[PDB]
Amino acid sequence: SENLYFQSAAIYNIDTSSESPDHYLVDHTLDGRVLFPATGYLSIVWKTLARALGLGVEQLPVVFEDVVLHQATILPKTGTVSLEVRLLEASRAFEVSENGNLVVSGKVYQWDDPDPRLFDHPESPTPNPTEPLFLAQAEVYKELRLRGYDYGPHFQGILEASLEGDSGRLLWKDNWVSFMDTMLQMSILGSAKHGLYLPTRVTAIHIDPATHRQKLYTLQDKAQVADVVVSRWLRVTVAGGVHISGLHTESA
Amino acid sequence: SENLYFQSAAIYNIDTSSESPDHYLVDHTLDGRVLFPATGYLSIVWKTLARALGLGVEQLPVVFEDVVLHQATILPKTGTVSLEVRLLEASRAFEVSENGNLVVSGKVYQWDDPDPRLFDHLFLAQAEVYKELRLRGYDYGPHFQGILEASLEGDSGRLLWKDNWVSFMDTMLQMSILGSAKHGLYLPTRVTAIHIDPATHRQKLYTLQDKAQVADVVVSRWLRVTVAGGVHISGLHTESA
Repeated sequence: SENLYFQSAAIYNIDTSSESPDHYLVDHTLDGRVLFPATGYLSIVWKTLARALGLGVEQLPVVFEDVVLHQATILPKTGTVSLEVRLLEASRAFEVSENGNLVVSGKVYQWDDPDPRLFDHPESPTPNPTEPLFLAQAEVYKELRLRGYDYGPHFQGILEASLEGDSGRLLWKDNWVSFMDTMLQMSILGSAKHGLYLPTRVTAIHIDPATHRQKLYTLQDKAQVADVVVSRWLRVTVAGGVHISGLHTESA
Repeated sequence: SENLYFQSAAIYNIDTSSESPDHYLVDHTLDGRVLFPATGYLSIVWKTLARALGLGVEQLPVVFEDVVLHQATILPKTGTVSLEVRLLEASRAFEVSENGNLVVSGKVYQWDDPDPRLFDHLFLAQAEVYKELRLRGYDYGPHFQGILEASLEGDSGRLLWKDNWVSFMDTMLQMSILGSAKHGLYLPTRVTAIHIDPATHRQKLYTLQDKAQVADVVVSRWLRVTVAGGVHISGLHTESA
């Protein structure tokens, strides 16, 4: 036999029913299907590394590298989806599978020397050359809906965004999956491509929970928010303590 | 989400083509089908524990307890199968799955200070043994024809050792089947305990004039125990199918 060994593994049984803590996932609909979000895979891999290290995720700065999404995961209206995460033996590589089929691959590891400066927002050489006209929340999600990205309330975290989709303000509700998804939504917002494009690859993602808590601010209505910047030129989306580099999307 | 954690896992990608070291598995056919043997699950679970302990199986005396076989694994025409073993976190429990479906559960653990005393104990020739088994629906090809001789009542005999734990232990299950009063086609669904001690096994093996290595096997209905070499099987339960 060809034998493959894993230093640790975990299984996450996902239930989208009304009373489930994962009910929020029903608000992530793309081309009329409820898709488990790419950032949900990041969350369960992060939780698996945290378990292997004996840490809480909120105390675990983490790096993902060379993430590849091999297929989409449909969440049915009724039943449960079981996603398995495996950490490869003597390696930083990980796999996510469903019913044995590979869904995600990549490398994941504890970030030993978190650099708060990584989360500084990138700056152009000169200010904005055309006058920026901010779009409100409902306008943002209209535009997204028209192109096939149907986000219900739990995934509507973009409160405002620039006309070019290069800056905005994201809600924080102590949910890493939806926060990080709204960073990907911002990356999509300013794209000129037509139709539904879904993430297939991400070169690197850095998360530092301490820097995140510092970068959050509170609005007069007590909502917590973080500012987001997208540089398509630099292949970078940054918000709070999350830095996403080299997002690639493909027609779906 | 409900989260389940595992201290270790391993995936065994099995190919039964003639080029593969696992070709021998094509000789374990039941009711016309190539069935992955229950003792093959024991083998891959043992190998997974050995990996976690930094040991080879030959240095790992091992106990299985409360084994439950939830379904049979019939190999496809492709002749391939992928079996995953998970060791549960902070526990002796294990799972074997195929395509996410649970195939085997139970407990497995390193046997500290094995006690060799556990293994202390007209005929039917090999061809007659396998004629009888075939009449009941058990089709064993040459790699699984390890019963050399058996008692007329099927409660004692000699088993060949071909440096194959899977086929050796399968022939112990075969002896259990041979002497049963029920002659239908039954597959294992539960085993209360299996002890394996490679050291006692090497001591129990003996060589015949032709240089073949063998071990004596005993089946005790009173005790529901089958013992051979350094393997002790207790509480084998089989059901029809």
